[PDB]
Amino acid sequence: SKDKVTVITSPSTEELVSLVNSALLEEAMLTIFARCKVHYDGRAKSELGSGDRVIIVKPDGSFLIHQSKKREPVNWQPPGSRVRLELRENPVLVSIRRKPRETLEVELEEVYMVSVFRAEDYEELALTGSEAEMAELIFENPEVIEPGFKPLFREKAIGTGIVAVLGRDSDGNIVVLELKRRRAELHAVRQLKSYVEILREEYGDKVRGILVAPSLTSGAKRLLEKEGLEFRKLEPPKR
Amino acid sequence: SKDKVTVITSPSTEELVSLVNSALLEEAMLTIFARCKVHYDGRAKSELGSGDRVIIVKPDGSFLIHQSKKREPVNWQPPGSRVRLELRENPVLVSIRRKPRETLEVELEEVYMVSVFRAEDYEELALTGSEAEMAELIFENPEVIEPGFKPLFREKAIGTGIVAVLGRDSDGNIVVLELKRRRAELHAVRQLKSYVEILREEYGDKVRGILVAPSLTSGAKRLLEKEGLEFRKLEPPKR
DNA sequence: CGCTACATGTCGTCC
DNA sequence: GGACGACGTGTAGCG
Ligand SMILES: [Mg+2]
Ligand SMILES: [Mg+2]
Repeated sequence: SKDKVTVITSPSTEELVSLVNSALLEEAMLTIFARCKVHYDGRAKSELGSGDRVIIVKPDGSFLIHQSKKREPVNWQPPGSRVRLELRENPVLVSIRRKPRETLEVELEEVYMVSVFRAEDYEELALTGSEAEMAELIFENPEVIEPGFKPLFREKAIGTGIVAVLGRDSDGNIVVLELKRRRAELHAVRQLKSYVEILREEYGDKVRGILVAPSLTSGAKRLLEKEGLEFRKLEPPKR
Repeated sequence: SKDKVTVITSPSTEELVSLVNSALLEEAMLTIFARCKVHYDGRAKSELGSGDRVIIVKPDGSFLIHQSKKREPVNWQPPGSRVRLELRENPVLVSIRRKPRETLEVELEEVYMVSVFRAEDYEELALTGSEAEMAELIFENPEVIEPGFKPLFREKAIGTGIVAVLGRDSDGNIVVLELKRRRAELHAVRQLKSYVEILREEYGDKVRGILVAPSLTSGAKRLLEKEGLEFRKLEPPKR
């Protein structure tokens, strides 16, 4: 219980209980390979029949159950959940959330492996190429939109909704920008169109809105044009 | 190598290589506990400094790096990535993706554990309480909306966008339904408003929009009412 | 394929 | 905690 890893293949019940309870107490990552059934009831409800999966319980209460395919866990519980090991006909991992109230139950039919990983990580992800950096680029360099553009507000609450960037053009009109870091879609335009209408109701048909994205879908283009909105091609920047 | 699980702690390089290789060849699950750095370049770009993480490679190319917090992996590749282990100053897990071009590099500074899990699973998640089931309820029992409501289409592409349920009321108006399995937000009302307008272009004032959800956010109700759109409380059914 | 919209979305960020 | 919208979103499902 100093070693980063403690692992037992084909553990007995006592061994399982010992390692599971150590993981929670030491606040380390618990990892288990097991044949299991999963029961979930919560926001939604689901059953998963008997099969082999990887189970992870993070010290912050995150609970993940992974099949041999996809990116997503087949079942999970978010940070803050409370997990208890519980003995029955078979051992059962039980994770509870109260807000909203959700129960995840993992019945462990055969545990092939259980492990405790006392992980030491002080580092945080450093990410670039986001929408937030698109905004920064525009405020530092407003001409990537158009000559004379004057960015004024970032994330301005208008009446209903929140606008990515609000500014004025060389004609003095109010300008709404809707930024997308990737190819913009129908819902991008609906967002932009929604902000613009609300603002037009105040400042007149004067108000411009501009979709700022590396590209558009066919449908985005269509709706953008039918509503008299504009498109400025812009790539999300990378430090 | 007929055991369901193979585990090596503090492996040698050749031990590391052997198990990774075997994992990929056997369509097994690879799990690694390691101190590592992560370099990602793709749709966006990111850097993660030295820290302990759980690393998972699924047979379908899904690649997950997990820290001891949250529910999301800090770095990943989705199914379809091709992974390989390169011997550099340290071993490096690579994982290239095509369309779009993405590379994920995991530098293994110290591998505390490597494991091969030959997982056997034929079962698919059975979930209830979804939006699809709201839809099915509404076709089985249209009076949950209102009497004389006749549903016609589900997931119907109109010109721009795809409508959840489309039908008529007993007064001969066209009805758009927008469904949400959870509390409805501004996004939903924007969808609904958008569909109603497009439909009004063909059929004129004879279109009704209805938001169907268990409840609304403040802004949603604000926008709903402003636009003369309706609301019917409905909870997603659980079998 | 490209487009669209759901999701037990999750997560940040303001209030 | 509710509201609001981003995310390297993932993922289905249909043209
Ligand atoms: Mg926005
Ligand atoms: Mg919809």
